[PDB]
Amino acid sequence: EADCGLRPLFEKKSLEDKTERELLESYI
Amino acid sequence: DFEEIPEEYLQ
Amino acid sequence: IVEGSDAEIGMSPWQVMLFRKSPQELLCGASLISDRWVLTAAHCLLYPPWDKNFTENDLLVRIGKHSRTRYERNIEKISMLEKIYIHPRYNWRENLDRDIALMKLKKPVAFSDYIHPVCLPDRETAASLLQAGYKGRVTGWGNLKETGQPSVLQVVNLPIVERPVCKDSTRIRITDNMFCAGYKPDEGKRGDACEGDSGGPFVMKSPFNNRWYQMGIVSWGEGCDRDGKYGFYTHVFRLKKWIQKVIDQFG
Ligand SMILES: CC(C)(C)c1cc(CC2(N)COC2)no1
Ligand SMILES: *[C@@H]1O[C@H](CO)[C@@H](O)[C@H](O)[C@H]1NC(C)=O
Ligand code: NA
Ligand code: NA
Repeated sequence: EADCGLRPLFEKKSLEDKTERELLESYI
Repeated sequence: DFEEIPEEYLQ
Repeated sequence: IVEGSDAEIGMSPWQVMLFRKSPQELLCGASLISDRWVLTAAHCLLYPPWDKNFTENDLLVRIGKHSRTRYERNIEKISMLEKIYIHPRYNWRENLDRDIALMKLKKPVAFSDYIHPVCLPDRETAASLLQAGYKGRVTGWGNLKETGQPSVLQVVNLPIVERPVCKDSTRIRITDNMFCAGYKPDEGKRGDACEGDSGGPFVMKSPFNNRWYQMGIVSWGEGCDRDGKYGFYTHVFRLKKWIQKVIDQFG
């Protein structure tokens, strides 16, 4: 789907969940 | 353990 | 999920619960990939060593859930299955090679704040993100310990492990259609999938386009959260040509 993987309550509102940063920090 | 679901989904 | 935490509301809106009609019970996790298609592990539906061979009418899928046991009125949606498709080379005899299945829903599900599909990876996203040390996220309503059960959906972030370490942790033959994830004993942190989390998603958030991709399916482990053991996951990208063939032919 065109909007796959963009969560209504997070990405679609530019809100981050409490641990997604841990993932980003591992993508070295 | 699980709350009963509506009967419509079991018919 | 062992050593995870409670999910936030709407944190995993692609998470699906595979629910047995009679007796009413959790069977497995799964994921929403479009308004009519749900992805899961083949062993959730077919495992002859345990006399498991479910037909469509045995099962329901529950989408949009947070609480494990509650009927979440006005939030969750319950769908019947039109058809199950199991990978034709799923190896239930030996090592769960190609542990993947699709379920087509009888009617499309309405998307909402709580119900939304995950992306499947392209070759480039898989190549970039499937690297040892990179972390993904596993979610489910399975047991909190090997040997108990959560009130709400659980979440844990776990690093992908180098293939030689995966292979050296087990006597099972590992294939290119699997990867493993989890912390090493010397890393301190812990966490794993456990019974009931099978079939659910291992996701990663692409730093290139800020979308979530399902890289793995919870497939198998030896115990839960044991030191020196790792969870094994179906390599979704490696099996994507089969996924696309099924959806193109039957969707
Ligand atoms: C990889 C092997 C040893 C075949 C395996 C099987 C399992 C668990 C199940 N019996 C599959 O459905 C539940 N965990 O590992
Ligand atoms: C599973 O059950 C279906 C429906 O009866 C049957 O057609 C199929 O052969 C079974 N598969 C195995 C591996 O036993
Ligand atoms: Na080995
Ligand atoms: Na472990």
